[PDB]
Amino acid sequence: KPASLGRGRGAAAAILSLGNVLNYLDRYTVAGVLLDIQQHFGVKDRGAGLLQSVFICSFMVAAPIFGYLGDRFNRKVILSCGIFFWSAVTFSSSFIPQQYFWLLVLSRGLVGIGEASYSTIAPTIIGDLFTKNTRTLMLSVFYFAIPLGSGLGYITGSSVKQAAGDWHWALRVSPVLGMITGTLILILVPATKRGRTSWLRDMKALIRNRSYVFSSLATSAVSFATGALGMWIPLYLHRAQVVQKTAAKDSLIFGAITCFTGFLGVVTGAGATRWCRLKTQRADPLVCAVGMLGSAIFICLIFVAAKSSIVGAYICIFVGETLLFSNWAITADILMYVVIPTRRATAVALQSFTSHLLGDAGSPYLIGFISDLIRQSTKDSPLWEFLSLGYALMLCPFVVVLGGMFFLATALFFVSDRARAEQQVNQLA
Amino acid sequence: IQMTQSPSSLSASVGDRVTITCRASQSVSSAVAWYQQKPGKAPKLLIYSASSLYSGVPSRFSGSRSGTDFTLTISSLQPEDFATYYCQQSSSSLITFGQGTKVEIKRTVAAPSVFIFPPSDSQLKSGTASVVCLLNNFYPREAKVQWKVDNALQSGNSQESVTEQDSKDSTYSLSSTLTLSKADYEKHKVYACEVTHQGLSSPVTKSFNRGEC
Amino acid sequence: SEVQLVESGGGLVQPGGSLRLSCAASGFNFSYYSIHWVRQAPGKGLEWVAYISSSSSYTSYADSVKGRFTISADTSKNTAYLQMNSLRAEDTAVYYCARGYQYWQYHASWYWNGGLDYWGQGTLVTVSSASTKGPSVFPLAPSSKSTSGGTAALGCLVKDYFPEPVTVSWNSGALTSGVHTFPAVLQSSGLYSLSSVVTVPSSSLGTQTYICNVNHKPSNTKVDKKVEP
Amino acid sequence: QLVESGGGLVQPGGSLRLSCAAPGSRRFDYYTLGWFRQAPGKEREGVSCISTVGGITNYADSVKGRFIISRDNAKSTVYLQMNSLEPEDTAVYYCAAGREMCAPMMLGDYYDMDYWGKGTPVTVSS
Ligand SMILES: CCCCCCCCCCCCC/C=C\[C@@H](O)[C@@H](N)COP(=O)(O)O
Repeated sequence: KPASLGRGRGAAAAILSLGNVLNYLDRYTVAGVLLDIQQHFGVKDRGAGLLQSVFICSFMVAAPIFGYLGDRFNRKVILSCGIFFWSAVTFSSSFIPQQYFWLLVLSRGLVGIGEASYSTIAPTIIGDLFTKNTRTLMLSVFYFAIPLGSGLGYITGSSVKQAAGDWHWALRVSPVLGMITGTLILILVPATKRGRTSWLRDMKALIRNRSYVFSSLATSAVSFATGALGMWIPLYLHRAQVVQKTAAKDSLIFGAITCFTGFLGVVTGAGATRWCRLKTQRADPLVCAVGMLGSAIFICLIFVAAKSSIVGAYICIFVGETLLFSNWAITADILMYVVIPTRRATAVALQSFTSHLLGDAGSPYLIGFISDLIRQSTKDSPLWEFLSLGYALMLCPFVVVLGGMFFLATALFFVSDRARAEQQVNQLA
Repeated sequence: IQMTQSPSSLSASVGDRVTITCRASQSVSSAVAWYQQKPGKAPKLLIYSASSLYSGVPSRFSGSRSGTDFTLTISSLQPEDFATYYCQQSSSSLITFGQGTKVEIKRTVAAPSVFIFPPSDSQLKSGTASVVCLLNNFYPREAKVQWKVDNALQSGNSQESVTEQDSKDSTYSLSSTLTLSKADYEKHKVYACEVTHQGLSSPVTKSFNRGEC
Repeated sequence: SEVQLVESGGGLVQPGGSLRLSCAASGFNFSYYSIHWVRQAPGKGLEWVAYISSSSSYTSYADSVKGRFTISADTSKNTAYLQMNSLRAEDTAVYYCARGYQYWQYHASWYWNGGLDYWGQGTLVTVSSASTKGPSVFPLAPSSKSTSGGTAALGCLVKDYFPEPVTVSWNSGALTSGVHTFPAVLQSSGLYSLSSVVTVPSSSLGTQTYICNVNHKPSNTKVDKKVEP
Repeated sequence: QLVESGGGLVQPGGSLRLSCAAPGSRRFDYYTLGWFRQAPGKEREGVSCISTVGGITNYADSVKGRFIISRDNAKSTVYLQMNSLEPEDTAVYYCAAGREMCAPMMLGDYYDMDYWGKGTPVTVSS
C-alpha cells in the first residue's frame, strides 16, 4: 500500500542503510587496536587470532536460525533486540579487568550472535517494500555500505585511540549511535507481512553438480585470503616500518584505500564480463579465473617491497585489493545460470555456510599459530617478529592460485550443466 | 501536408448510409486513421491502418482505400452517430489533421419568422445604438440577411450567431446585430432587415421609422 | 490497471507572458510510449503541437510554434511538461494530451499509421488584456414589430462582460418554454455580449409581466429587469 | 541492439516469415531469443521462445500449432514462421535477449530482458 509507503519506504531505506553502516563499523574496530590489546593483556600471536575466529564461528552458527525465525514472528522486534544485543555488549566489554582475557572472547561471540540476526533479517524487509523495478536499486543502496563501514572501522578506532590517549575509548562510541538507531527503527519502519517438506532431495541433487561445487570451493578460497589479510595486514606493516627505524597512520591509510578499492573492483568486473559475454558463453568463470591469477602476483609482491620501501607496498595493496574484489557480483550469476528455479533458495543458504566453514572461520588462528611456531624456534627480536609474520602470511597466494584453478575447472563444465538444467526445468512443467 | 475532406457537412436520416472522404496531398497512400468528436468532449479513435477497427467499437463502421482517397462507411446511422469526424496522417516527421465533417438530422423545410427591435432608450443614454433582427424556427441553416439604412446597403459592422440544432423540432434560429453610434443613428430615419432563405418565395423586409410610435 | 491521463495548469495569461502545463499519467509502463499535445481553437478544428518520446531524446515541433515552445519529460514521476513563451492572441484554445507508440517515425510508413489511442480531458488557456467587468442589461420591448401569429417576442441583452459564462433565466426559473439563448460573441473591444429571447402569447402581456434574471459569478452582480410593452 | 526484418500486409489465410539479426561480429550465444508483440489498445505480451543449447521451444497458448521459431548460430539469426494468419494478429513484433531458462509461465514477463529491438509492423487485411 503506497498510501503509507510515500513516507515509510524512504524513511525505512535511509534508516536501514545507516544501520548497515553501523553494523560494519563494529567488526573492524578491534583490528585497528590489536597491537594495544596485545600489549595490554600480555598475549602472543596465537591468542590474538581468536577474537575474529570466534566471531565468525558464532555468525556462522546463528545466521540460519534467525533466517528461519524471521518468517514466524514480528521483524521489528527482532531487529531492535539485536541492535542493543550487539550494542550493550560492545559497550559493557570495555571494563574487563586485566586478568580476564577469555571474557573478551565471550563478548566477541555474543556480538557476532547479534550481528547475525541483523544482517540476515534486514534485506528481507527492505526487499518486501518494493516492486519489480526499484527493488534492485534499493538493494544496491543497502549493499554499497560494506566498504564504507569497513574503512570507517579502522579510521574511527585509530583516531579515537590517538585523540583520547587510552585505547578503551575506541570501544565506547558506536553504542551511542546504536542506541539511537535501535529506537528510530521502531518508529520509522512500517510493519511488513510474514511469509512434509523435504530438503534432502535438494541436497542429493546439488551434490552431483560439478560447477556448483567448484564455484563453492573457489568462494571458500576467496574468503580464506580476504579474512587472513584483512585482519593481519596493519600490524605487519607497523612491525616492518619499525624494523627500518623510520617510524598510527597505517590504519588510516589502509581504511582510505579499501574504501575506494571496494567500488573500483566491482565496477571493473562488471564492465569486463559485460564485454566478454558477447564473444563466448564461458565468459564468467574465465573472467573470474583471470582476475584471481592476476591478483595473486600483486599480492605476492607486498612481502618483497615491504623490506625496502613502504610506498611500493601500498601500491601493491591497492592493485591486489582491486583485482581480488572483482568476483563478488559474478558468482551469483554463475549460481543462477546452472540451478533450476525451485532449488535456488536452498542452494544459496548452503553455499554461504560452506564459505564460512572452509574459509575465514579458522584462518587468522592458523596464521597466528604458524607465526608462533616459526617464532619460537629462533632468537627473540623485532626483526624476527617481522620476518616471522611475513613468512606466515605467505599461505594466501597459494590459496588464491587454487581458487583460480577451481574457476577454470568450473569453466570446463559450465555448458553441460546449463543443458542439464534446461532439460530438468522443461520436464518439470 | 494538408488533407481536404468532402463535404464539410451532410444530413441523413436514421437507417441511411453515409460515406466520408479524405484526399491526400503527398505520399502515404494507405496510412489514415479516423476519429470522432461530440460537442465539448475529447475525440475517440475508431479505425487505424485505414481498415482495422479499434477494440470495442461497433462493427457497423468500416474503411477502405481507393486510388489515393480514403473513405469511411456507416451502414446503419443510429441516433448516437451524429458527431464530427476527422482524418489523421503522419507522412512526414509531422502529424496533421483534417478539417472535419458534421452529420446532422434530416427534416422538412420551413420558413423563418422575422422580427426587428428598435434600440431601447436606455441604450441611447450610453451613446451607442444597437438593432437586432431575429429569425425563429427555420430550416435549413443556410440563410442570408441584408442590412439597409435609409435604403442603403451596409457592410462590415455586424455579427451573427446560430443556435445548435433543436432537440425537439430539429430547427435553427438566427440573431443578427447591427451597431451604430448615437450620432450615426440620429442622422438616419429608416432602417430595415432583409432576409434571404429557400423557404421564402421572395425576400421579406421589415421596416422601422426613428422616433415614431 | 486502467489507463488515465489528467491535465492541469491552465488559466488566464496576459499577452507576451508565459505559462506551463503538465500531463501526468498512471496505470501503464511510462517508458514504452510517447506523449503528444493537441489543441482546439474555439469554433475551429484540431491541431497538433509537439512530441516527446519517453527517452527525452526524440522531439519535434510544428511550423507554427518552432522556437517559442519547449517540451521535456520526467521519467521518474510519469509527468511531461510544456513550456510556452511569448503567447499571442491566437493561442486561445483547449489543450489535450494523448498517448503514442514511442517509435512512430521509424515504423510509420506505407501501411501502418499506428494511432493515438488514449486521450486526456483538456484544460483551457486564455490570453487577453481585458479586465473583469460587470454585465449591463438592456431589454427588448415587445411590440407589433415582434408580434406575429398570436405570440410576441421579447428578450434581454447581456453586454460588456469578461470573462464568460453568464446564466439567464425567466421569472426565477418559472418560464422555460420558448427560450433560446445564443452563444457569446467576442467584440473588437475584448468584451463579450449575448442576447436571450422568448416567445409568449400577445394577450398574456396585458396581465403578466416578465423579468429576466442575470447571474455573473466572477463579478458577483445580479440584475432583475422587468420587460414591459 | 538487434535488427528486425520482414513483415507487411497480408490477406486472411496467408503466411509470413520474420527475422532478427545481430549487427557486426556479435554472436549472442549466451542467450538472445524470444518474440513478443504489442497491439494498439493492449499491453506487451510474449509469443515464443527457444533454448540456448538443446533447441527446446515454447509458445503462448493462443499461437500453439501455428507459429514456429528457429535459431541459426552460424549466421547469428533467429527466424519466426507465421501460418494461417487472422485479423486478430495485427500488432508490432519485437525480439529480445535475456538470461532466464526457457520454460512455460516464463514468457509473459518482459521486465528482465537485456536487449530489445525496434519492431516490424504486421497488418492483416480483411
Ligand atoms: C588484499 C587485502 C584484502 C583486505 C580486505 C579488507 C577486509 C574486507 C572484508 C570485506 C568482507 C565483506 C563480506 C561481504 C559480504 C558479507 O558481509 C555478506 N554477504 C554477509 O551476508 P549473509 O551471507 O549473512 O546474508
